[PDB]
Amino acid sequence: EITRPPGVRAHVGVIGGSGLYDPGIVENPVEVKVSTPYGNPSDFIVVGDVAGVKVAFLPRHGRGHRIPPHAINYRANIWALKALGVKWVISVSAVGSLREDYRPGDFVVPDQFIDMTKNRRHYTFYDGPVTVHVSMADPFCEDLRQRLIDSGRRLGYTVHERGTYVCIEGPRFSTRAESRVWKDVFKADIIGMTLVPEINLACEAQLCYATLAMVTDYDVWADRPVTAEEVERVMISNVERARRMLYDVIPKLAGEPELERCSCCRALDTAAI
Amino acid sequence: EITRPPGVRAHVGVIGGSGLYDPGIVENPVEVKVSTPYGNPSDFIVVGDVAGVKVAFLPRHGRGHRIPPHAINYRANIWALKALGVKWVISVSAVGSLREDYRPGDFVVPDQFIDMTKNRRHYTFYDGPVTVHVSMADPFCEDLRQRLIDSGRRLGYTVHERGTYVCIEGPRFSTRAESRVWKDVFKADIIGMTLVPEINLACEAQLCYATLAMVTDYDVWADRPVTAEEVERVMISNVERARRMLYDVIPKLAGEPELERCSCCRALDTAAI
Amino acid sequence: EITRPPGVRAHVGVIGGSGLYDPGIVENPVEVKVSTPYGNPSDFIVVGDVAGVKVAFLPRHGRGHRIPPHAINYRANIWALKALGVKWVISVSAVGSLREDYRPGDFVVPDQFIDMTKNRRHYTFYDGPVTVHVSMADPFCEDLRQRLIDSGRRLGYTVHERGTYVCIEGPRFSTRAESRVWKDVFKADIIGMTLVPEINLACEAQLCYATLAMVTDYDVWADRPVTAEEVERVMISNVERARRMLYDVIPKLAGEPELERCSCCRALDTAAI
Ligand SMILES: Nc1ncnc2[nH]cnc12
Ligand SMILES: Nc1ncnc2[nH]cnc12
Ligand SMILES: Nc1ncnc2[nH]cnc12
Repeated sequence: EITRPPGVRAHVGVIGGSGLYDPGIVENPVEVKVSTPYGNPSDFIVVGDVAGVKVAFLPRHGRGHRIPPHAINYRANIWALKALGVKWVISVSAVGSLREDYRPGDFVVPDQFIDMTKNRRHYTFYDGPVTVHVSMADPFCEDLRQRLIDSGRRLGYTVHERGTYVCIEGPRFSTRAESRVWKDVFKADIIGMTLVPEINLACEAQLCYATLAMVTDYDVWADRPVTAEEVERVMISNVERARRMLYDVIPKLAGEPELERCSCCRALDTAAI
Repeated sequence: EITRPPGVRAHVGVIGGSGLYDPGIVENPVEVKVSTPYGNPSDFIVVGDVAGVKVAFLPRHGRGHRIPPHAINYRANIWALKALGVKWVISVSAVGSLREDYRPGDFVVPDQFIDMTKNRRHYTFYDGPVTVHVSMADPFCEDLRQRLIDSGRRLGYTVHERGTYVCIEGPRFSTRAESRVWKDVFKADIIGMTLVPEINLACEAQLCYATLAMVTDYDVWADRPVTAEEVERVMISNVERARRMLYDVIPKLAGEPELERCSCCRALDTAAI
Repeated sequence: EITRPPGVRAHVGVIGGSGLYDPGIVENPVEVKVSTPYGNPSDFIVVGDVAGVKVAFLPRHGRGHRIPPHAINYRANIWALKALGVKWVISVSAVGSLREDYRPGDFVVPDQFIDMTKNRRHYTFYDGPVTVHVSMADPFCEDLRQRLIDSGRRLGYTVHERGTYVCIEGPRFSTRAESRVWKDVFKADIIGMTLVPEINLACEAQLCYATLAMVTDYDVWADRPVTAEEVERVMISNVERARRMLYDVIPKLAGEPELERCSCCRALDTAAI
């Protein structure tokens, strides 16, 4: 509603690490405060120009990785992006792999998820009196998934074109017994902590949201189990490739998502009672 | 404790949609406010006579479907019914089907459930200093299940006599990956959002509770995934059949549940420490 | 930080029932209040000497079993033990069995767990600005597990040397449909309510924690389902054997845990961002 500075708008939102913003590319960056009914987003939003497209960058963990997955104000974050006018949301996330062929350093563009979170407090924007039940059979925006996959291929990177993400509560990593359940029983492909309720909220806000996941580790299945320092190290080693993909895709998002390939773009038409 | 008007009592409680109350049948309806230690129930309770049996009707979502499943004051709702003296609780619920033979428009009287909720805040009435752990191996009241099945058969409706209900958090519907887990891995039959913690609380209150579920949709498994508007439409089309069953069963509930076919009727004898 | 009386320290913590403290063994017991940033622990901590080793005893449910599993202040409890200087934590817990060969009266020293809790509110000590993700692939302290198994064998008791614990929310016990999932789908061995988030927090605090579980019942799988009164009765019948094991093991804990057999002893080195 109120922004400071006033009158700022953007077309594409990027949620992820602070390292994705590059001041050498983004023209006329401005730090923006956006009012939300839920209080503070994770940090200031940075708005600037990439090849003529206005982009809003939000670090989900805050600058300096100050906010763990369970403590993020997911409602404020998605509200703020929607208030700025964005239509496309690219989420960039680190994930663990549950399969030998999805290797550290590969990208995955997932198509499904399983929510095993417990403690996120709000899974919706709609607490009444209008009851809203969005259909999430196909929860990601296909228009954007396909654009991410094409970019990655054109740049020569490995991009797995499907994947089921199991979202766990954390902040601790899985036990071996849990990981066996995710991999052998649920048949999930990748594991992370931040997708839910971010994706739920993006869908309710009628955004075209997709995830670009970067595999950082093999969970408990290698010689050494995952540690936080390994995730950060691998991520920082490869953020350059994620940046190159982002600066390739964003100019192609000057237009609107195609309704027939955006499951959430008109979610509220059929969802509200 | 305090009611307004004072001195109101009832024998049978019905929890479900507002459309189930029929002013053409119910004699001498009175809207009742019932004090609870947990604040407001979903709405006023309507108490009236059906063929000489006193019935209390509570719309779980409130009149006008104002309260989504995660925001319902389950403790207040079950406390209020217990305070009015009810022994039998018929819950009427819309569910999705995970099996081709449980079709839209069929009734199901489930016998088991799996709780996959996350965000309901209170799963019990007993937070100490008396610790209570009720046994819920057979969580529904068999005496009432059998009466519902008999009514449905006598009226010529399809009533499936068993079923495992998976209760999910919502308000969003399942992904395809989640639905595959419910159906293929957990082997659940029907899916809904409101059973838990309603059933837990009913058991702790020593009520004979059973669910009459109406199948409204096939979840993600048809040509088109479930939407909220489809659920409401199918429900409203068939509420007439649910009403006919209710007005058939209620006169037969003039007596008491049989202890040997009411697993929760003496739950607290063995549950309290 | 502040203790009353001041200057109290201990080396070994025991978490479990009040019946484990034996005033005939423990020399110079003192009831201690320990300040925590999270408010009150379950009860006073009792500190005393067992064969020259200083031991702190905390009843997790409080004296008189006043606090059910979902209402325990897990953060306060583990903070208080850490503030007293303890290095070893022996948790004693009642569990249900999901397998015929783990019989009522047997001990189990589990090696894995699966968290199916929902409502414990805090799963970590670290809410930012330092984000901490501890690795819990092998979540129990092996040094202590092996010492418990050896004690039990030397005293002639049955001690199962492995086991996956599924931790459920409660306070109600499982349905038959849920229990089938735990046993047949997840392949868990034992079931209980109190392990999580106690173990998470112990790991973050760099404690060597292990569970000595006592099987009290077969969940829903016997002729009669588990009840609370059966759990208490079986527990109290066998607490004498648990006491004998504790007074055998504690003198052997005069030293420090071996780092190579203590997965959490240096958890924070690699976990903090
Ligand atoms: N193995 C893993 N589990 C959960 N979240 C992760 N993020 C990165 N790697 C992960
Ligand atoms: N498919 C479905 N999933 C969950 N709750 C429902 N209620 C009605 N249909 C449902
Ligand atoms: N069957 C059971 N389920 C859960 N917690 C328990 N504690 C003891 N027996 C149990």
